[PDB]
Amino acid sequence: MNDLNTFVKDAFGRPYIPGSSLKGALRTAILNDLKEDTKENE
RNA sequence: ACGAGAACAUACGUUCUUUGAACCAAGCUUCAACUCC
Repeated sequence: MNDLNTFVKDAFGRPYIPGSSLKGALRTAILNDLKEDTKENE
């Protein structure tokens, strides 16, 4: 009923999506093939 | 009752003049605020 979480805001308080989240999502998308895509990716 | 007796190797004189510890060099790289009740 409570304990609400919060969308990411800047210091101006407008919501936005950080580019790192989309990059991590796309990293999970690209790593479908080559699951052992290693620590030292290029 | 000495090749002897006296007799300062002494006086003046800047280790000084000229000179960039400089030059080139991204605190950066890969990184989901997420997971399970």
